[PDB]
Parts: sequence; structure tokens; C-alpha cells
Amino acid sequence: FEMMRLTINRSMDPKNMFAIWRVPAPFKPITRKSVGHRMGGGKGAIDHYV
Amino acid sequence: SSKNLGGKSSGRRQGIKKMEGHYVHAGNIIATQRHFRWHPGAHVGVGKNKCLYALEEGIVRYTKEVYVPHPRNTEAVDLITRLPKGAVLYKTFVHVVPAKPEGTFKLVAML
RNA sequence: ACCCCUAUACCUUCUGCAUAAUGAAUUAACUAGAAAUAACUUUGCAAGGAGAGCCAAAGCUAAGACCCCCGAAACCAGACGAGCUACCUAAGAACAGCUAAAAGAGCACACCCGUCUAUGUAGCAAAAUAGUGGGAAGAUUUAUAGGUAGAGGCGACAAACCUACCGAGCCUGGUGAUAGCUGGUUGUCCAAGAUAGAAUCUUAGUUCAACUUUAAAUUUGCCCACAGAACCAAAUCCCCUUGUAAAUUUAACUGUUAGUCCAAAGAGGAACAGCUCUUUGGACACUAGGAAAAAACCUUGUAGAGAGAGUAAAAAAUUUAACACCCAUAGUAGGCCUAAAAGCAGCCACCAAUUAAGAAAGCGUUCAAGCUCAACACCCACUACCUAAAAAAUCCCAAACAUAUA
RNA sequence: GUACCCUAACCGUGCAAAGGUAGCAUAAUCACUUGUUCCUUAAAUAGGGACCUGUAUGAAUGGCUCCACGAGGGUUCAGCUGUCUCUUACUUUUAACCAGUGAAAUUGACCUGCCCGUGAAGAGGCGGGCAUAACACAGCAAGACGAGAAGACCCUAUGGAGCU
RNA sequence: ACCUCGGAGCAGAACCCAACCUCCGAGCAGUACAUGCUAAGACUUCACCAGUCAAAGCGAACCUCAAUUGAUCCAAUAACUUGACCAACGGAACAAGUUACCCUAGGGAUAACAGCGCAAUCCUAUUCUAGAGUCCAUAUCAACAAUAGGGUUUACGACCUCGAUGUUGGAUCAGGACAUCCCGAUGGUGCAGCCGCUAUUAAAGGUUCGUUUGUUCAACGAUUAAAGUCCUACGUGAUCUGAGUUCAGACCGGAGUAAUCCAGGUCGGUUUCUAUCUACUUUAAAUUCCUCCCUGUACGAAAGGACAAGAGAAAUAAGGCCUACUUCACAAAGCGCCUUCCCCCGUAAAUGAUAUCAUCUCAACUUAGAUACCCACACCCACCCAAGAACAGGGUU
Ligand SMILES: C[NH+](C)c1cc(NC(=O)CNC(C)(C)C)c(O)c2c1C[C@H]1C[C@H]3[C@H]([NH+](C)C)C(O)=C(C(N)=O)C(=O)[C@@]3(O)C(O)=C1C2=O
Ligand SMILES: [Mg+2]
Ligand SMILES: [Mg+2]
Ligand SMILES: [Mg+2]
Ligand SMILES: [Mg+2]
Ligand SMILES: [Mg+2]
Ligand SMILES: [Mg+2]
Ligand SMILES: [Mg+2]
Ligand SMILES: [Mg+2]
Ligand SMILES: [Mg+2]
Ligand SMILES: [Mg+2]
Ligand SMILES: [Mg+2]
Ligand SMILES: [Mg+2]
Ligand SMILES: [Mg+2]
Ligand SMILES: [Mg+2]
Ligand SMILES: [Mg+2]
Ligand SMILES: [Mg+2]
Ligand SMILES: [Mg+2]
Ligand SMILES: [Mg+2]
Ligand SMILES: [Mg+2]
Ligand SMILES: [Mg+2]
Ligand SMILES: [Mg+2]
Ligand SMILES: [Mg+2]
Ligand SMILES: [Mg+2]
Ligand SMILES: [Mg+2]
Ligand SMILES: [Mg+2]
Ligand SMILES: [Mg+2]
Ligand SMILES: [Mg+2]
Ligand SMILES: [Mg+2]
Ligand SMILES: [Mg+2]
Ligand SMILES: [Mg+2]
Ligand SMILES: [Mg+2]
Ligand SMILES: [Mg+2]
Ligand SMILES: [Mg+2]
Ligand SMILES: [Mg+2]
Ligand SMILES: [Mg+2]
Ligand SMILES: [Mg+2]
Ligand SMILES: [Mg+2]
Ligand SMILES: [Mg+2]
Ligand SMILES: [Mg+2]
Ligand SMILES: [Mg+2]
Ligand SMILES: [Mg+2]
Ligand SMILES: [Mg+2]
Ligand SMILES: [Mg+2]
Ligand SMILES: [Mg+2]
Repeated sequence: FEMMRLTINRSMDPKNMFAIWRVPAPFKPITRKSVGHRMGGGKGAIDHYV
Repeated sequence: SSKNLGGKSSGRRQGIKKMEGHYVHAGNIIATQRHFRWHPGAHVGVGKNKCLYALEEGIVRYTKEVYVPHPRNTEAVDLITRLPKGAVLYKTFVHVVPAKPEGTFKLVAML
């Protein structure tokens, strides 16, 4: 999202161009377990959103 | 970790025990249900766990009928009296069509 | 005879072994399924049968036919052991020479021990040899007898030593201890035969179910037509026909209940794993052909002989980047801002002369100045395929071949 | 909390039976750790001296010095030397050949090759290629997951035992 | 951490369906007092036990809730009835630690090393062009992100092996990859020269000695042309070592009532093998540094300061020999002496079409661009040897 926003905001002409998202903000949560953890022991904590 | 506990209960084995057209004797349980999915109709009684059993001996038929609750059933009457005009509720009902007559008159004496 | 072609010993264990997992040199001999309750079969007699006792609403009597071998560490009882060693008792013995002459003193033999090294490791030796060392008149060393014994002794505690495996000696007995664990389990031939699950000091086991096997009795069993199964996708349930021949019940038991990949729907993990967990379905643990070798992918199953035939599955194809030429004065250093910002720092407008040039699309200048594009003319004509990598460790890996009618 | 950092002679508060005293101190000492500084060496995670709530030192769980002593552990001057740079020569034993006597562990069967691939995942034996008359003697130790000891670690067992 | 019971998802539509999977709860409360008796037919948590609904009838009247729970024996009671956080919840009536002093039966059904799978982590290359670099993306570095590759780390998995696959560093011997540390060739530069930085090609040859530490590493000293990165069962213990690490002894600090323990420190501590099979046991072209001159030349304002060509001197490596030296002595050796010879491909240019210019050309085309050793062969009884384990070989005029 930052790549899209920065590239389009830099390259666009704000006097004759306009841009909108057709994709919502990151909402689906992705969880990661601790580094080096063995298999099992519950589901990992929420890391980020996509 | 895994701080979720419980949720180990088995399946209740509920649902339909007698489908369409099945010959059913008196007192046979037709359906077992946790909520009112199928309603009792003609010659079908309901037991306090909301089970459905046959009151007569015959053939099980599932129909779809209009729903008029008892005027003392407060929440159902509230839903009725908040429904818009021109609309009617429909529910699935279970009936037993009795196959045999109640009895016969036959000759026993020649007095 | 070899040379050609085919061909990954056996047993056990396992999801799966050519496995570089187990066992086996070989020969001969020895070496491992014992029985009840019932059931079934065949007789005898029969509302009774049996040579007392017992059973009997067709039973009773008799026979047949069914249940292995080896192995612990252990525990207890009674003996035998202190000729080794631990400590003790009785009475003995040895300790050269030198320092100083007193010493649990020093050097140093005999003697006692065993620090370090090397050799040895089925040895000379079930702890040795060689050198090097600690002590060597003392808490020393040692010969002889005797004592203390295992629920114990003895110990300058190393949980050491008690007749060469002492965290509890050895022998005999109980004893053919026990082993949900490993190993093994011996003629021939045929047939049926593959894994829902629940409990459990249970997950290396067992019991019940499920599946499987046999023998009986009976009538429906699989495939399924329409109608039908709830509010908050693939399908399934139910099911008459029809295609078929199996199903249920009764009797009697074992064994399997430590599971692998592939396709699909998901869950956990990294939208990792030849990962783990469920579900549907295949195949494998059974044969054969193919994908190189090959478990699980594809083809195909019911058995034999043939020097016959038709087939199934079955052999990877691809090779990519040329792009113009010629030209350019000028209203103006458009206005504002700034030291200047001149088409090109930032703003407003974007008109307008020449035939034809944006109040300038890139560069370039502190700013300037400069050079390219868009524009005239010029002319054959914009010629326009719209695409894109490379690495590892013994030695590349069939040989090869674009062109003779499917 | 209090004297620029640090640190509190000091003040306040709470608990305990008492709140670690003297001494020593980076230790034969949890982590920090190769603590900081000086000596020693050309060069020091070593050794010695010093500082140090040692945030887990410490007083017969004995604390700290000290004389002798130690096959105890560590450092070092000087010398010595095949320890090494860097190995060489000789003798004896061993060795190898002739003669006599004559074991053991091991051993499914073997007519017992190399490369790459495959596969119960590390092939002499399977696939594709390569190599290839037969047979002794000496040597080597890369492989035969070489031999030995039903793994000395780990787990399991409604298996044991010793100790508290 | 959990162990029993229930609801929702996973499991969308008959039933069922797991995970140390994702969430929510339960171990009651309230009413009644016919919450009496009895009895067809059914359901069923995949077994059993347990659990669930109920027509009719007698007698009266005219239960809510989702789980809300515990078997048998036995105990209390005259009887009816009532007894566990038996929560390890199908429950043994009542039993903890520790073991490195340990033992047994097994397990690669299960961990540690090694192999394998995977690549999260680690490493590399490209793509994009923000940004840094006075200006300038692309001399050099590089954000967000994308694509692809490697199998050196730490994991993760539990597939071979527990009727043994012995282990960290070191010695010895090294085989291989190139992602090159040096030497070679080339392109770019913010390359004047010397030095550099970056990229392409190149694996023939090379890649030091020491102090501390058991160390791999790391720091430091002194050099060198350089002191490469890896893989090879973290190559290599039937070739060696045993400092470390994880047996039995002991100490310190801490923990524990104690036995004992510490993924803490410290001192000590047995490394067996006679080779059966495979494999192998003599394959002659060497690299590098330094000195001189070129030359104080090119270049540069100066300071600084080359590349070619050529000459010499070494060092190592390979092969060999004893004249002298030295260990020594009919000889074997080094510390001594002698000899050692080809290229190597990145690219830079000329002519010239497709495309009548140009263009180094996956256009046709032009240029930069080995020899040596060995080689004959029943004299052989025997002797000698500079030949040799035996055998073989050479000499015996
Ligand atoms: C080889 N040594 C260092 C050793 C090591 C271990 N531990 C290991 O296996 C550790 N190895 C690792 C590092 C984990 C790979 C060990 O476990 C052992 C031993 C030694 C043996 C000695 C045994 C001895 N016998 C069998 C030769 C013996 O007679 C006695 C005795 N004193 O009587 C023993 O103590 C002995 O049986 C023994 O205990 C040993 C080990 O257990
Ligand atoms: Mg559930
Ligand atoms: Mg369940
Ligand atoms: Mg296995
Ligand atoms: Mg096979
Ligand atoms: Mg083999
Ligand atoms: Mg084995
Ligand atoms: Mg085998
Ligand atoms: Mg085994
Ligand atoms: Mg017992
Ligand atoms: Mg005696
Ligand atoms: Mg004395
Ligand atoms: Mg003395
Ligand atoms: Mg002791
Ligand atoms: Mg002890
Ligand atoms: Mg037995
Ligand atoms: Mg059959
Ligand atoms: Mg259990
Ligand atoms: Mg078991
Ligand atoms: Mg699997
Ligand atoms: Mg002494
Ligand atoms: Mg002999
Ligand atoms: Mg292989
Ligand atoms: Mg040999
Ligand atoms: Mg074993
Ligand atoms: Mg058990
Ligand atoms: Mg049931
Ligand atoms: Mg009634
Ligand atoms: Mg339990
Ligand atoms: Mg239970
Ligand atoms: Mg100990
Ligand atoms: Mg054992
Ligand atoms: Mg591993
Ligand atoms: Mg910039
Ligand atoms: Mg598994
Ligand atoms: Mg093993
Ligand atoms: Mg074996
Ligand atoms: Mg072995
Ligand atoms: Mg390269
Ligand atoms: Mg290794
Ligand atoms: Mg070896
Ligand atoms: Mg031991
Ligand atoms: Mg010692
Ligand atoms: Mg050895
Ligand atoms: Mg062999």
C-alpha cells in the first residue's frame, strides 16, 4: 500500500489527475508463532493485517 | 498455551428419524430437534425436549402451513403484531395420515 | 560350459526393507498348541435318557473336534564363605650405608606402594613389562594362628572392601518366579479375508462395538422415480420402478484395533516439509504392463499349457530486442516574486508575426548562453517481430537423427 | 529523596528474631566476564599487584595471614636438549624368505568394479553409461553404514533396585 | 498447560467427524408439592453402563432452564432415604521425592551427532527508479517492493540407524565448486600518474609464522603477491591426539528438610582390532617476488610517479646427485649442489548486407587468436651387485 501510494502520489499530476483505491484497508489478520517454536501449543499471536 | 477449553461434546444425533411416506406406528418418534425446526401438525405430538412423535398410526407427510401462534405466546405475538400488513408467516409442519379405521362393528350374537 | 535376453537372497520387523535394519559358516541330531463352558457333526434311546448322584416344555447319553517355546534385572528361606581383602587379637620377624646423632627428620639399599610416560590390549599378565617416581625407625612392612557374615560385618566415607562383574556375597531351594517387551514357532493343496469408534494408571495392552470367518433359518438387500428434510458449494438423506443376487436374523469364535501416499474440501505451521490433524474417494500393504530405476501415479485384475492373434497405458516441446532524416527566425529578459531568476526555482495567463515553431516537452546553465523534440518544407516511410537470465561442490551423461505417403 | 555525574554523613517510611560484623575480595565462585588499572611478553581469554553491595563472600558450613611440607593445580628466570624448524644415519626387536609346530575374533550365499541417477531418503548387486584374460606376493586404510559388546546418552514399561 | 459436561465454527444441505484448533459457558438457581402410580410405542452421543420422549389407563385438577453432574462395594437409618473438587470426573479404600552408584526388557514406534525433506531464518543475482552521490537514479551506494536461485547458519519434521552410524577442535593427507584472496586478460570510472572502486573472463599455480584461549572463532605482534569462501558423515580416530564436552572422586556459589541437583565454575579420570573383499600403491611443458636499467621517462601545477622490452638475483614446488661442507664414512642423507620448456578468449578493431549511410557478424567474412622417456632377450647351476621383502633385474671375458 505504501509502494502504491508513494509512487502514484509522486508521479501523478494533482491538477489534472485523481486517484482512488478500489481495495479496502488491511483487515484480514495474519498470525505468527514465536521464532524457533516447536509444532503445537496453540495458535500464534496476531502479527499483521492484509 | 492454548487457553481454549471445552468444546469436546459429541454430536446429539438429532434430526429426522422418519421421512416422507414411512409407515409409522403410534408413539414412534418422528424428529428430534434442539429448536423448533419442524412443527407438530395433525396427529403429531410434541415432547418437552421439543421432540416429535406420532399420536396415531399412519403415513408421515411434511407440509408448509401458515403460522398463527397462541395469543398468550408473548414474543411470537409481538413478532406478529410488528409484521407488516399483507405478510403471513409459514412454517414446516409434520402430519400423520391415519391408515386404519378406529374400529369395526361386527356380529357377535343372534339374540 | 560361458558369451545373448530376463531377474533388487531368505526370515523376522514394518506405513514401507535389495536394504548399509534383525538372525544365520555349514552338516547331523534334538528343539515349540496342553483344556473347559458351550455350540456343531455322527450314533443309541426317546417324554425320557444315563451302569444311583444329573439334566429334561426333544431331551439325554457317547464320541469327535480348540487353546506354544526360550529369556530378565529382581524377592524370600536355609546353608557355605575373613587361606583375597577391611579392621582386630595372641605371639614373632625385617629395616645396609651417609647427614645428625632428638625427630610419625633428610639422602638412600633391601622392602612397601603405584605418580607420569611408552609398550601390551584373546597380552607374559581376567591389570603385566620397562624407565620414571612416593615412602623406607614408623600412624611402617611382613610370615603364623584365631575373630567379626549378608535384614549383616568392617571402613583414617572411596556408599570403599567382604575368594578376579558387592548401591548389597555366593550356593541350593521356592522356580518351569514374572515379563502388556524382543526372539522363535517344523508336511502338502485349495478357499473366504484390510482396517467407523468408545472406555481404560490408557494410548507398546485389553474389553465392547465395527470389519472379517464358518454353519443354519428366512425374505428381501444393493442401484434408485416423482414428491419431501429451517429459520437464522460439490453433494447427502428418503425412495417406487428397473438392473441384479444378495441381505437380515440365529449359533460359534478368533484376529485386525502403533497406517502410507495420491486427488478433493478444510484446520495447524511459513498459502514449508517425504510435516501434523479430520472428511470424501482411490491405490498400497496381491498379480502383471508402463512413467528410467520405482509403494501409493497410469493401464489391467480370477489364476494352467501354446514357438498364435487384437489391444490398453505408454517417447516433451520451445530460441527472444536495428530505427527515421532535415530543420528552426521572432512580438519578449510575457507579467509577479526575487540579486537575477530569461521556455525551463515557484505562481497567473497561454495570446500572437512570418510559410512554419509550445509564452516550451526534455537537457543545460548562479542567472545567462547553448542542444534536442514537437512545426515548415522534404519525401519511398516510418520498414516497426512488442519480446527477456545465471550459479556447488567425485565424472557431461544413452548413441543419434530436421525431408520416403498413419 | 538530599552535597554538579557517582555517591549519600542525612531525612522519612515499612517489616523482621536479627538485619552480614571484623576480615578478605572478579575467588577452585551463578551470568555479566576476556570487570578497570599496573607489572610480565614483540604480541597475554594466562600469571602476579591494586580497586570492588561479593545485586549469590564471610567468621569451628570456620574467616584472614603465616613457617615448613606436597608424584596436588597454575605461572616463570636461566640452562638443557630431535619437542620443533626438519629430519637423517646405525644397531637390536619386529619384519620378509626357507624349515618344524600351529590359534582367534569373523563368516546368508557370492562368479565380490567406476561415474551419475534412483531407492527405507549415503548402492559391488536397481536404471543409464563406462570399464573388464586369469591368478599369486608385499603395502595401505578411503568404503564394506568394517569386527567386538541384544547403546554407557534419550524414551517407554501399571519392570527392578539403592538412598532420603 | 490440560483431564468431566454443554453451545457455535471447523463440519454450508440426514447423521457422524480430529488437533496442546478458534470462541463462549457449566459443577446452579427459581417455581411446585399428584415434582403421584402405571403403561403401548420409540430415540440414543457411534459398544456397554448411563441417558431421553411418550399415547392410553388409575387417581387428581378443571415445571422453567443448556450443561448444572459420580457406578459398584461399603457406611448411616426402624423404614423411606442419604453419602466423595472419588475434578486423574467409567472412580485402585488408603502410597512422595531422588539416583551421575545404578540394573533389566525393548525402541530409530522416540530425542542427541550425522544423512534426508523444507527454506521461515541466512546468502546471492536480477527487475523498478524513490533517495544519497555539488548537478547526475544506474562511477559507487541504495528504501519500499517484485522475480529467480543456493543449501554454508539457527531452527522445523521425525524418514534410515538405539543386537552402536564413536564426538568438538588439532595433526597427517587432502578431493572438489567458484560466489576469485593473490598472479593473468578485459570493460567503466567522480580512471591525469601511483593507488583505488566496480564489473566480465579465468580454478593451471599459490594462499605465512607466532602470544592468550581446549576452541572453531576472536583480539594482538611480525610479515607477504595473497594470508579466499565453502562442501566433502560440521572430509579424514580399523591413521594419531584427548585440552574440551555429558560416567564413577571432590570443592566453591546457589536450590532443596534430606537424598540429591544446577542447560554454572574448578582439579582428576582405560581411545581395542593379526585386513577377508572393493579401491589404490612411479601419469618428463613450474609459478611468484625482488633488484637494475627503461627513468625521475610517460603523466602531473607541484608533490609524486609508471606500463611495455630486456638483464640479473632469489624463494618455493617437482625431479635428481654426492665434488666439497655437514650428520657421517666401501654407503645412506641435508643443512649442500644441479636442472625445470606451450597457450588459454574477456574483448578490441577492418571490410560489409538485411536497413544502397552506418554496423566487430548467433550475416556471409578479415586480424589480434609439441617434443622428450621407454623399445633386443629360454647363458643361468652357481657367485657378485650401485638390483631387490619373495619374485624380478644387471654383471660373471
Ligand atoms: C569411555 N569412558 C570415558 C566412559 C564414558 C561413558 N559415557 C559416555 O558414553 C559418554 N560419551 C559421549 C560423550 C556421550 C559420546 C561411560 O558411561 C563410561 C565410561 C567408562 C566405562 C568404564 C567401565 C569399566 N569397564 C567396562 C572397562 C569398569 O570396569 C568400571 C569399573 N570402575 O569397574 C566402570 O566404571 C565402567 O563400567 C563404566 O562405568 C564406564 C562408563 O559407564
Ligand atoms: Mg463441538
Ligand atoms: Mg468428539
Ligand atoms: Mg520404521
Ligand atoms: Mg524395493
Ligand atoms: Mg552389501
Ligand atoms: Mg544395526
Ligand atoms: Mg542385512
Ligand atoms: Mg531393532
Ligand atoms: Mg514386584
Ligand atoms: Mg586373615
Ligand atoms: Mg623419615
Ligand atoms: Mg625419604
Ligand atoms: Mg563421600
Ligand atoms: Mg558418591
Ligand atoms: Mg516366560
Ligand atoms: Mg482368494
Ligand atoms: Mg487407562
Ligand atoms: Mg502395553
Ligand atoms: Mg505423513
Ligand atoms: Mg605425602
Ligand atoms: Mg612358516
Ligand atoms: Mg548413490
Ligand atoms: Mg592384498
Ligand atoms: Mg537394546
Ligand atoms: Mg501402561
Ligand atoms: Mg446406540
Ligand atoms: Mg395420559
Ligand atoms: Mg483417570
Ligand atoms: Mg477417565
Ligand atoms: Mg559426582
Ligand atoms: Mg540395557
Ligand atoms: Mg537431525
Ligand atoms: Mg538526487
Ligand atoms: Mg507420522
Ligand atoms: Mg542408534
Ligand atoms: Mg549389526
Ligand atoms: Mg560396528
Ligand atoms: Mg567467475
Ligand atoms: Mg567430522
Ligand atoms: Mg574410519
Ligand atoms: Mg558407569
Ligand atoms: Mg594426576
Ligand atoms: Mg586405535
Ligand atoms: Mg567387496
